[PDB]
Amino acid sequence: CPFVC
Repeated sequence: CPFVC
């Protein structure tokens, strides 16, 4: 992901 995952 961009944010954490």
